[PDB]
Amino acid sequence: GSSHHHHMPDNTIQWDKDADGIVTLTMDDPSGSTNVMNEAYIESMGKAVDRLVAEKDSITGVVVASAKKTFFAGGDVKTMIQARPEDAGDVFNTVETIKRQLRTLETLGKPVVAAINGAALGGGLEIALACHHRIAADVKGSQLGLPEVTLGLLPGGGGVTRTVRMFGIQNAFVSVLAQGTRFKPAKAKEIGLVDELVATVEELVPAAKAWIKEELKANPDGAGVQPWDKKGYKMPGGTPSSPGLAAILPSFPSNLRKQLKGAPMPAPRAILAAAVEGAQVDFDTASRIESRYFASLVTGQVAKNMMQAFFFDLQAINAGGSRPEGIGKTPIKRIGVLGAGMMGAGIAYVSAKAGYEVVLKDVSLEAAAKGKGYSEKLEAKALERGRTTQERSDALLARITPTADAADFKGVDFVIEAVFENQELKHKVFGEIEDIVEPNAILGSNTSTLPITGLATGVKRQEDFIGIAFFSPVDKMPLVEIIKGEKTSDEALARVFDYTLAIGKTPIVVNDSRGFFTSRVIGTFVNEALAMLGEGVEPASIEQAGSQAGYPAPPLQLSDELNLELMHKIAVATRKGVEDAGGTYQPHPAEAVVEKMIELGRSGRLKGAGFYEYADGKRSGLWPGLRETFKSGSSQPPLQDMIDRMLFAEALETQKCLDEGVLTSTADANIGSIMGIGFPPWTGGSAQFIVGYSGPAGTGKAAFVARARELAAAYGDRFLPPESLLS
Amino acid sequence: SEEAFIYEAIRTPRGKQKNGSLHEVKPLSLVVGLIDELRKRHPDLDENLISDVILGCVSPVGDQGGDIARAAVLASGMPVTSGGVQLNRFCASGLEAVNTAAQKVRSGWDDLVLAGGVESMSRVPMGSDGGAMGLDPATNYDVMFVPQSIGADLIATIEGFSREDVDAYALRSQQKAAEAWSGGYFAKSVVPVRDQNGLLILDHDEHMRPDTTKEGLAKLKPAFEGLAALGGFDDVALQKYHWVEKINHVHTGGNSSGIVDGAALVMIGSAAAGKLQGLTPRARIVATATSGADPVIMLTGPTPATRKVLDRAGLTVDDIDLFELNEAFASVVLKFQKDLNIPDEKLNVNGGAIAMGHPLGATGAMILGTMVDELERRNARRALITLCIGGGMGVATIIERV
Amino acid sequence: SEEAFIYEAIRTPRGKQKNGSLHEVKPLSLVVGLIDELRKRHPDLDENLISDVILGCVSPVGDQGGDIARAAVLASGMPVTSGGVQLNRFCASGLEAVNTAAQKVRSGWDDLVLAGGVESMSRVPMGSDGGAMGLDPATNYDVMFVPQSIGADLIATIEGFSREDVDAYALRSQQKAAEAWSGGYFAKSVVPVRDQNGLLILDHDEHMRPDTTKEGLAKLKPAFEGLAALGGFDDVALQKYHWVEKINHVHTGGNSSGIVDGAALVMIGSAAAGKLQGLTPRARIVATATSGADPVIMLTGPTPATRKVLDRAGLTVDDIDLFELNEAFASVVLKFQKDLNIPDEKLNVNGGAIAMGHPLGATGAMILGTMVDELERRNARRALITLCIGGGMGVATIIERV
Ligand SMILES: CC(C)(COP(=O)(O)OP(=O)(O)OC[C@H]1O[C@@H](n2cnc3c(N)ncnc32)[C@H](O)[C@@H]1OP(=O)(O)O)[C@@H](O)C(=O)NCCC(=O)NCCS
Ligand SMILES: CC(C)(COP(=O)(O)OP(=O)(O)OC[C@H]1O[C@@H](n2cnc3c(N)ncnc32)[C@H](O)[C@@H]1OP(=O)(O)O)[C@@H](O)C(=O)NCCC(=O)NCCS
Repeated sequence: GSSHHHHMPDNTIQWDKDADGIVTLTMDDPSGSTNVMNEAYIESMGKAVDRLVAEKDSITGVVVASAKKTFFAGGDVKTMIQARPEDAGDVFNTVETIKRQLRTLETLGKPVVAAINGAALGGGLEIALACHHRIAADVKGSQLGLPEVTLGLLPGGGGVTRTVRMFGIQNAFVSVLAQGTRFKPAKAKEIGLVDELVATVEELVPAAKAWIKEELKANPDGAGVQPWDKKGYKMPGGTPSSPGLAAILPSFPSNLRKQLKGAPMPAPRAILAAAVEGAQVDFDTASRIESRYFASLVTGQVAKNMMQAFFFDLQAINAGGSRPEGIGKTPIKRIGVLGAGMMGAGIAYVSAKAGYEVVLKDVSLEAAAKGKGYSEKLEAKALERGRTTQERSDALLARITPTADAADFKGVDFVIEAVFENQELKHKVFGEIEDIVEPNAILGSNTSTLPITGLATGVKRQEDFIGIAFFSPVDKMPLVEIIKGEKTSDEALARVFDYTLAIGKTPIVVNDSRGFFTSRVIGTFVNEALAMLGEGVEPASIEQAGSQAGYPAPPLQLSDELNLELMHKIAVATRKGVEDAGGTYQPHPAEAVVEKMIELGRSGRLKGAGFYEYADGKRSGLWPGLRETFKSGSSQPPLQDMIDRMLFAEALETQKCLDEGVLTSTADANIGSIMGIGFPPWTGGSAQFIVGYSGPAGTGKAAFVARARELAAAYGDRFLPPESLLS
Repeated sequence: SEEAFIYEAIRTPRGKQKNGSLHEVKPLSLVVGLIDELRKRHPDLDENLISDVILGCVSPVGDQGGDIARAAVLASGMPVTSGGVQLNRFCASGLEAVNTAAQKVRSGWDDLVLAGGVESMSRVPMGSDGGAMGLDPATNYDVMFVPQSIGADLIATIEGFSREDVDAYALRSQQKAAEAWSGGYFAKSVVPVRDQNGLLILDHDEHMRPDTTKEGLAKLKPAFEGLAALGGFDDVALQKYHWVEKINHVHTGGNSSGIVDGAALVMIGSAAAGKLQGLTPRARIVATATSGADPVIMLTGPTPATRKVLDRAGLTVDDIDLFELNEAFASVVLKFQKDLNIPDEKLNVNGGAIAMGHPLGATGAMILGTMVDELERRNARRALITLCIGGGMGVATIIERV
Repeated sequence: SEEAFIYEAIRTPRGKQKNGSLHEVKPLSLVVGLIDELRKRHPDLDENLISDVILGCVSPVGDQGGDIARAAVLASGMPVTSGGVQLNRFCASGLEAVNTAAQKVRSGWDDLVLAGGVESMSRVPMGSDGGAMGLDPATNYDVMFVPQSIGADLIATIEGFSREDVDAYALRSQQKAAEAWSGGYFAKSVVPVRDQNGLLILDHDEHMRPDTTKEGLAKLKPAFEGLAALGGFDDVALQKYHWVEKINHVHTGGNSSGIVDGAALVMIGSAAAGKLQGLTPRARIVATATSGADPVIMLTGPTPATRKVLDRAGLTVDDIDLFELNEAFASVVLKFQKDLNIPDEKLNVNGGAIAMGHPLGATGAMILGTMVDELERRNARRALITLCIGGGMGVATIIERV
């Protein structure tokens, strides 16, 4: 009814008591290489906590260590994703039991030291936060934080309640909880997550026992007592009833709604609510409030979407799901880059930053120096003044050898072209070193719209030609869209798949088709907004609908960076592509809006005038002439219809890519839309959106096709669901 | 059934927030001072007939906590059977106390009731009582809390009221309030505050700046620019009002209501209680109404509340001689005027809170008695009093001169 | 004119102060939980007809500040035209909200009004709002402030109620409350409090001690002996009551009301609004009255307030079937019974605050709905509800079953 056990699993904790009376709980989950907060942990920790209370007369200190390479990494994702609202009681009881074990360990009357050897993430850090002293090994790769918000969850194992007690409402929320930021051992010591650092892992447990022997002699009265358990505790920054905090407290939910732009992501709201409500009551009552908010997220649909995408889908991508099965790992010596643009020169950055000895060449040495100049004044001018290992930029800069046409790319096993999107130019560019590089070399292409099959005809070894599409900026964008040509071998796809992982990026495999996946799907999002402007919808509403939907940038603003003249070139090329195939072309209503804007000379940010005004490299407000040009205000649909029209357009089109064979898995559709198209993370991807849709029609796939037919009956037959959805 | 009449309506002068004359006077004394004045006007008044004392107060904490209405009954030596109750409907608390008192009389279960308000903002600052709509993140996030000043700038942004438009009304309020004091319009209803020795503390509305010029108002800075930027409340308001691109911040310290101290008191009773106490009725409460509108802009409550009380009384906008809307912000009055198409000559004819200040809990009762005097001074019949309320509420009252 | 009828009357269970189940629930949630329950009973109810939400609250500060009634309207998704106002007449705030709502209906200017109260004493302790009657020395010295507990012992001293006499009533309250729960008297009106996930938080009045014995009550210590000695409040009370030699301190934790959390809500409207919304009237508000008595003993207000509402309705003590006086202290009920000579069988028939607790702002509305159920359960007609108030006030209400 009220214990350390949840109502026959394997034991995951090893007991060890020395002659001094110090107990060392070594966490070592046998089924797995990492300690996970699963059912085996709950029963094992329950037994160990019961034993700490039973032997409390012969125990003087506790040391919580780990036997894995890391410390402890979160909870069992496969169980939490199955939690339905009917299981709210079981979820509540489980996290109550976990916290009750930590609370007993915390109020044991004895100092408990956490020996953090590796990464302590999620529930792992919560276990260390229940201790009284935390020692971390200062080694790179040991992250510390509470990343539950990234999965649509909250730190429901005391993470919210304890960090707020340690740092206050504002500091714990902004720096730790709201974003789930991860810290290095030296950085966590700076803020105060861990208390002291050791050089090596071998000196961790002996230092933990040394601190207990010193804490018992120096501070015997306050031994094993947390600050919030002592009489006279004052929360940093005050309580909600303090006049200083209560003056700025009304701005906390408004600034959160400002950062989220009104997107329907419930986790940060629940974190802030639980943190402030917990700050008004005692610790145990605060812990219980945290449990009810946690149960509210896990049983919700948004947390299921993000766990599906940011855990299961992303793990399947890195597991080689789309990698050709049974292909060996071929080596890689030198890399040849042909591009000095914002995206071309950035490709040479991520490759040289991993040790590859790349050779950049872009026409004469003037553009090549400008291409190499993109890494210059940025490889260390805005990077050396950073965190750690700024004196190792030599191996990351001496590798890249920028030259011009004088160099013939001698002994290069990988070519990544990144010039202007021109067919005839791309043919002869690769033909300059077709027989000069290594006999077995990849011929990549960073194309966005041109079919990769036709580009392969410009080289003899077409089996090694393949599309390798990056995203600007290459140093900050993690998605790489690999486009498979008609004659692209699986060995080439495997070599490019392994390259993207060594870079640190996330690959997706795409078959050669019109617009591929990212460009084709993002076009329907932009086209839907332009169509609404032509219908008479206020431009301010269209931008707000895009922001509140979850997109990182509103669509009309995005239509200025993606130049309207470049959008018109895609429209005329798709027309000539389907008419020369025999069929008839049906223009999208967004085309007439584009043709009007280019007629007024407002082509976008490049010229300095588009849907917004621009002056001195800064974006101003919307152009006042839009309201009279497109009769803004004559059409006032519901804001949720504007949001759904933009979300369903990308949802129906990503389904067609799966039907047409452009994508081979919904994991590519979900991760590809999140990391390349800017699809809202709370949806879990453009494919997860159809199975996790929720609205006035209901929830699931049946409610999606019902809402789709409702949008189709009011905004055009393009919103009719495909036959693959079985309507 | 039984009609409700106003027999007396008095108030104190309004002392300003910074270096104010009333800062040394505790809020209870302001109410007791008005009770003593009501005793001077009717010494033969049998105070045992008074069954209730209803005071509105927006920050009922500290000096204003613990049911200050009951504290005023006991401190003033009123009979122990005179009740005493504090209420809070934000900025309309003063008028809500009047309406409740009139409705208690109209039910026949109460004969003679004292109603009013009190607010010492220099001693008990606004927001001292807390609240969930602002301090509780779950409800703040759900209701989309936006301060009243941000909603006032959004009203000017939506309706197209420029900085010069709101500063123009602000100048007019200073002028009409200055002409009202010079003409002796307020000599009979403003009761000078005195100390326990009888020495004068304050006898005039010291927040007024009678020498205000249109050029001097244009030199003032928008007092709510940093509130909207650092608080992100502009982004919140524009998520609800998505068709508005940017909020034009036009309200400053010269076109917004003043933060002042003050109290007001009205005496309401049935016709039977008036003749039994020898009291002559000054005006009759025609009808009261409570409505509301969107809480994000918060300040558009008076419009549906005014229409409802007009329908209850079976009247139109043309049937009312004087309109009195509290001048919380300039754009609120300009928007209320545009909503119902009211001539500028019959709207806040003696100036309002922009010049004389806005003592939250007392303002509703102050402007009510202000209209009682103007109906008798002009020999007009009907007047409508309404105020904008936090959370998007609205309260309106129609009175008829007797 | 228009009669006022009670259509619904619900309340939450009362959670105790120490290790209470409702300590984790903010006061706003208790009111929203009752609003949601009223929605379940009438899904076709047009909430736009609701013109007011009147909640009594004695400590309107922190979680209960900023007009919590309006916060409940917005947080529960009620229409923005539904008003929202907080009032404070101390311990009678819950019943005063009901009376005001009934009087608003009886004036014809309001059709359907929601009335109730809310008090989370475990989160917002009594006296957190301050007040002049206690914290201002001039008025404390003049009014001769004496805490309510000292006045309760003085009532037992004057009337000769012994320690065994008050402990006898305390035992009876535990018994009648235990029999009321076991008999299912409260199953239809006590709405269990649940969290946002639907999990149960509290479904019963956890302050009750059903296994109370007369021997166990005699073992308790007078909880107000140190208050009277260190505070000198006994000397103050005996200066006003000079013929009393010494105050007999008889009230302890077993014969005084409990400090608990809770909320209550009642729906009042005219007969026209009931037929228009398909609502069946449960009882009719016959008459309301507000009186008072000496504020030093403070707790003798119910007697003149009860006589006044009996004269207003033209009735006698014999015309009422059920008397419900809040059990603030045992001697208050014994004194009220001796004043009007009421049989013990018809006085607080289902137990009271001594067993189930006394949530200040909500108690008046809780015991009102308690009497609505007993009138329909017993098929009786009339019931009288009254409470003792701080400052010596008194409020009484008579209801008739329909
Ligand atoms: C608008 C507000 C912030 C101004 O506060 P403030 O800065 O203390 O106001 P002050 O008038 O004392 O100062 C403002 C400046 O404008 C000037 N000013 C104000 N009115 C002026 C006038 N008519 N002519 C010339 N100057 C004027 C002042 O002299 C001052 O300039 P200074 O500082 O150089 O002397 C404040 O009055 C307010 O918030 N209003 C209340 C509105 C409200 O929220 N009420 C309802 C609460 S529920
Ligand atoms: C009287 C009062 C001071 C008691 O507070 P308290 O000491 O916290 O009350 P508790 O009942 O928790 O504790 C009192 C003791 O009596 C015991 N007790 C109470 N009722 C009992 C019963 N029926 N049978 C047996 N023991 C009982 C308790 O168990 C406790 O003994 P313990 O401490 O050994 O456990 C408090 O209830 C009070 O002030 N009442 C409110 C009255 C009031 O002022 N209200 C209006 C405000 S405007």
